[PDB]
Amino acid sequence: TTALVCDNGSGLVKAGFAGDDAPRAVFPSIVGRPRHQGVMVGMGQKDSYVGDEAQSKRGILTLKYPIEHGIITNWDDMEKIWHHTFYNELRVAPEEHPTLLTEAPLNPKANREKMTQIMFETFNVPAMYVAIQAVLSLYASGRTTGIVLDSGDGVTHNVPIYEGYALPHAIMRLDLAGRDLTDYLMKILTERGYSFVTTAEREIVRDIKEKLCYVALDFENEMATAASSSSLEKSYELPDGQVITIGNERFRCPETLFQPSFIGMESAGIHETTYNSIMKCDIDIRKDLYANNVMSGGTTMYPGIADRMQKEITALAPSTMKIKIIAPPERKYSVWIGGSILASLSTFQQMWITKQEYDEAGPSIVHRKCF
Amino acid sequence: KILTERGYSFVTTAEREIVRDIKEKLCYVALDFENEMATAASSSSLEKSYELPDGQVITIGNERFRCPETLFQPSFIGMESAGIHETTYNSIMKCDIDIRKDLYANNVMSGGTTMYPGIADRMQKEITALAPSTMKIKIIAPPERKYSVWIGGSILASLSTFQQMWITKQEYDEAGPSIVHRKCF
Amino acid sequence: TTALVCDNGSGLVKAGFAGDDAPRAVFPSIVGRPRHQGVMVGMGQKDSYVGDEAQSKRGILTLKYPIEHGIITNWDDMEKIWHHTFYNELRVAPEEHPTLLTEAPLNPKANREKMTQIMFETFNVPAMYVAIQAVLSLYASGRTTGIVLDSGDGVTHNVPIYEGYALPHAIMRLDLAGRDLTDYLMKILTERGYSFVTTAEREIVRDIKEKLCYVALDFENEMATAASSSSLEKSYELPDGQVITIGNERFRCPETLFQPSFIGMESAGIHETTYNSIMKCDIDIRKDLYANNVMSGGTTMYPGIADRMQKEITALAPSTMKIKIIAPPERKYSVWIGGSILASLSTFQQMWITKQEYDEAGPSIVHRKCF
Amino acid sequence: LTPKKVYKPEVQLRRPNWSKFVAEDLSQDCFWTKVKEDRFENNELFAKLTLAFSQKKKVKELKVLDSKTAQNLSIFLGSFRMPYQEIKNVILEVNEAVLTESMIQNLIKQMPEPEQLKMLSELKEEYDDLAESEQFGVVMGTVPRLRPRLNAILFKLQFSEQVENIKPEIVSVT
Amino acid sequence: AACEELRKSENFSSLLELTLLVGNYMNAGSRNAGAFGFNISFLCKLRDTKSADQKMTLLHFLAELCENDHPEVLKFPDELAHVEKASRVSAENLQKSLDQMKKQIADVERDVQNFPAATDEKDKFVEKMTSFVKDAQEQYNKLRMMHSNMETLYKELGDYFVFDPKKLSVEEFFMDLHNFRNMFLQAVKENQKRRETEE
Ligand SMILES: Nc1ncnc2c1ncn2[C@@H]1O[C@H](COP(=O)(O)OP(=O)(O)O)[C@@H](O)[C@H]1O
Ligand SMILES: Nc1ncnc2c1ncn2[C@@H]1O[C@H](COP(=O)(O)OP(=O)(O)O)[C@@H](O)[C@H]1O
Ligand SMILES: [Mg+2]
Ligand SMILES: [Mg+2]
Repeated sequence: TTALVCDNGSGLVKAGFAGDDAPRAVFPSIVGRPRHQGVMVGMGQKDSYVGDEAQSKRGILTLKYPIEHGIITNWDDMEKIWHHTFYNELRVAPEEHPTLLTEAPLNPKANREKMTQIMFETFNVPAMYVAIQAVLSLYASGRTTGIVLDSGDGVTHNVPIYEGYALPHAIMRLDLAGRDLTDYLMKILTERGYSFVTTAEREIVRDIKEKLCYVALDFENEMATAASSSSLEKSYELPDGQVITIGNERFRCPETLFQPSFIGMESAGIHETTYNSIMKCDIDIRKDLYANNVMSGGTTMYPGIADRMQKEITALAPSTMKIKIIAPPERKYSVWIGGSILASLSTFQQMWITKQEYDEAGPSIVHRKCF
Repeated sequence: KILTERGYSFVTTAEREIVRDIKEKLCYVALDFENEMATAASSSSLEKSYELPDGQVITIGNERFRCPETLFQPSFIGMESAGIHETTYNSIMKCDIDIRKDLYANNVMSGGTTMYPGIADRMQKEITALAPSTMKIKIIAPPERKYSVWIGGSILASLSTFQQMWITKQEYDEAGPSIVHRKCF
Repeated sequence: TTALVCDNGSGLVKAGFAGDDAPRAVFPSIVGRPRHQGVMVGMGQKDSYVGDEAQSKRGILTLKYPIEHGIITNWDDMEKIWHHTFYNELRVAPEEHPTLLTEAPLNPKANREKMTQIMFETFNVPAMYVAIQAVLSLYASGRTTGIVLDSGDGVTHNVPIYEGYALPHAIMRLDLAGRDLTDYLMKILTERGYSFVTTAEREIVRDIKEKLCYVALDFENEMATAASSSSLEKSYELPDGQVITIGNERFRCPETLFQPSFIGMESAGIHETTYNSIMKCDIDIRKDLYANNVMSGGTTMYPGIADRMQKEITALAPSTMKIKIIAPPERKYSVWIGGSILASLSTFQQMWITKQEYDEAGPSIVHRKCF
Repeated sequence: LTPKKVYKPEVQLRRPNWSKFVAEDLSQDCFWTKVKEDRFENNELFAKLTLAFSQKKKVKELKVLDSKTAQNLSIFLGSFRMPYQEIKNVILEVNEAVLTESMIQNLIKQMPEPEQLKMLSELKEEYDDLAESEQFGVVMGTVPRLRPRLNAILFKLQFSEQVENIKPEIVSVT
Repeated sequence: AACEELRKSENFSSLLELTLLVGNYMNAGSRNAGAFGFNISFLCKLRDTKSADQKMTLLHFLAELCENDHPEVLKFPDELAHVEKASRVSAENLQKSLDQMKKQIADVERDVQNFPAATDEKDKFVEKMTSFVKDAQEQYNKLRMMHSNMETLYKELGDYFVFDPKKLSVEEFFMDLHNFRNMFLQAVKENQKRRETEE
């Protein structure tokens, strides 16, 4: 039987089959509800719109994210996301197809418990697995050793692996990713005059961030360049036809990833997080983590981030070590591609959490069987 | 008020039907008000004649397009409100920002007061001047728009799904004459 | 040299000297223009009337508000407001008196640019400063810590401050205040047969809202009581002599402050805004913020709002917290009173933005110097 | 072609910073090759271009109090703006309508030492010449035995708030 | 229509010589000393060049100089008529739409030829759809000849203005020239107001 990989990220659900190269169904994880009064009777008036339909009719909908910082808050909304991504996107029956899910490290355990219980009682499977995203990213990079910075839409985590042995005391989680960048861009877009308050306008500011934003190599020189001349300014067309023009806010929005104190967080940026995750490891393997800095996630999809990361780690590391940022062009879907490796591996077939094991051991086998 | 400029007096309620017939038959909406006023002031080409039921003949000039200009300019009759094109633009701009591209393509006009044969091009010019230039300004003005509201009632009363939304005698006798607020819009 | 405090609110300009308890010149910010054909020659027929004169002759005037939601749109009309509030009300020369101004948080920066430019070029003061209204309200309360909900005619903002240290990532702005309540009362007065469409009638509906309206402690029990018996109904005399009588619209008008979905806004009420601004803060200051809910602004001048605010915050907070809504009786002018504090402090004298610093650095020092 | 006139003004002038076009980028039939702007040259124009486009007394003598005590008192006195003997009377009368928790808690926190308050009480004859923070310490220094009296003032003003907190908790359990 | 309208040039000659002579004296000793020319879209920023007393601008000083010395340069912005109606872009995807039109008509014309005989009297496919392809190929060749006339007139203006088809953003070219028209009318009216105030 062919398997399913369903990366339930905070922003974008990426679901599809096993053995494929690209994910079949990429759609954002929002649940929309109508907030006005319907006057036309009938017309297929649904009480809820899930996914890209909620992207389409978004001017009359309140959009709720079921996932915040890797932790599923609303569980009926997550059931609606899973029902949509099984029955509408893929059009599959989960009773005859295995499923691998991805999970951030340092997650609360009851999230995994309710994920296992919904996947075994509501959408009950022959088998399923819950894995760590950084192991799948290092699978898709094609190497055995390396440190992975995975930054989705809620969770930025650094996990180092040497020779297939992960070090659990060096795992570093930071709750700063693209949704906080979207909220900070909504905060700083009001400086120029453009106001975005609703949940519908969050998608517009997210589209502005996806199309126009980039990581600056030097923040002070780019701020002096944007203050001096209007060469870095770019224009964008809104859905109502109005045209906006933004300047330094193209690079101030991803600069929260290297300076969290803009949004009031005490913790350091991603480069010192990666450097402290390197320095928490044992002393022999650090050189083998210095040359294999694998990036993944959509938030590392800016076209300035690899050279900035190389500059900051080269500033932090000793000078006699080679810093090599592994940045593949397909790093956005890469965790899914790692699942398409790991579902296809012949040695993984004994590592399924079967239904008989769940019915024997309760919902307690998921802690001792997984990581 | 303005037909007393040329020597024709209409003060009774019987005469309001005659002035309403003059407004229904001869009046039209100018595309540009200043150019049409200069054209009517220059040459006697826009002047038309109407026959009163006693047998007298009246002749009117610029009053064919000064009477429906008050819809696009309420300050003729002393009102602080803006015109119908700016009211339509403000009702579009009060909506959410995602849906406006549909609404600029779907201006729907109804009622007999939009039955003048110059109103759609003037409305398109005013909304096209107000909207940004990347928007397709479409105005749907069917020729049967005088009774179309009634036709929409004949749409709604013949619907199979409208059979559950009636306010019956028993619900009226239960809740008094106050259930029509909670049941309807 | 005696300083000046000029709170340019959205609805009412409050200007006066420093060192004084009560504001000297409180007048609404409207610019009137005649819309009818003047037939009597001579007689001093001005083309514009500013302030209380525009209130006096309002039957033959179109009244324009130059400020909408804290953002000054018409700037020549705002120059007429400032020329009237300096030369006619206060009767002062602006070039020999410093003038602090107030500003809503999360304002567009070009408003501050043009405000600084007109305050340094047209009415060329020796020095000025632009501050935040909620810090002035926490000055006038007498305390140091606390969260301030300032609700004027355009802007309702929540700002938390602990020990003189604000948290700018928890400042929450909502564009729902007394002009939206006046327009909602103009919408719901048409149910009883009374029509109010012009801008002259908006002053009458605003006066009805100021005299008769109040905040219900519970909305549903008050609605059932007003639906049952006509005991809550009150009468009011129009200037033409007609007597109106209103029932539940006394408490349906400020209930939009606790339920914004009456006017089609997606965001939550002011109590949920205060609770989310408290929960956005750090944890160890939160017990100090629950006990110091300071309210200011005229929109918090209803005679039911402190008990409703205490009930809603105590419903939202955990039960072992002492909720204390600080509602002084002089909270309508209290922001100005805080300006009378801050202009009179001895340590504030080094914090003026001078004329020479403006001429050195352009109109760009107001972002770097102010908060 | 010829190069342009390299002017050397005496005074450095404010300028617009455009992106210029050099003579390498000029074409044969461009506008800038046919520019004859030296007919517009005038020394009065350059003269007009050169001409156009070129009490408080706040120190305070602090005889007894230090710098930090005098600063934080006058901040709170500017925050409160009552006359000093009126503050003395409301403390002595215990006027519970006027008195609050945050008024009293700011008073205790910014209160000076009793040795400083006794030293301010020894110089009551020079009351008008003292600072505004030092004027408040004279009037607060009019009551002696500072730390026993102020704690008795503290408990009495807290007693009404303590009774209004403790008593509805007991009734809710009962 | 706009390619047929665009046949005229020059107009602005006199103010650009006056601005460059004044501006080279201001930029002397800087990077921009001895500039042979400057951008026409930079003319909005003449108002940003303020004086020492910040009462008149360089836009106000050039308007006051033209009011005193040469009272014929001030009739320039009334000549600018089609400057406001020159701010748009419509190119590129017309070729991709017509190639999609040519592909889809040939897909229809292939399947009309490959259809079998009509077995029912209600099957009115064959009569009307052959008339559709006769209508569509007539309408596409009207579009293809007009697009070739569009491409020839665009190539004729390429020889006329001696430019290769790369230069675009003409909407930012003429918005600044239209804004300079409104700024110069404001500066003349402010200088006439300042002269009437001093009287
Ligand atoms: N090309 C891009 N440039 C910048 N940011 C991007 C780009 N593509 C995606 N993003 C950001 O990354 C996020 C998607 O990353 P992903 O790992 O797919 O999130 P999730 O899996 O949690 O939905 C989006 O929220 C978006 O804000
Ligand atoms: N007694 C009252 N009850 C309710 N609302 C009031 C009352 N008095 C004034 N208001 C409202 O307060 C507004 C004035 O607030 P203002 O002091 O101008 O705040 P800001 O300066 O922040 O705009 C008016 O628009 C009015 O609607
Ligand atoms: Mg992910
Ligand atoms: Mg205010």
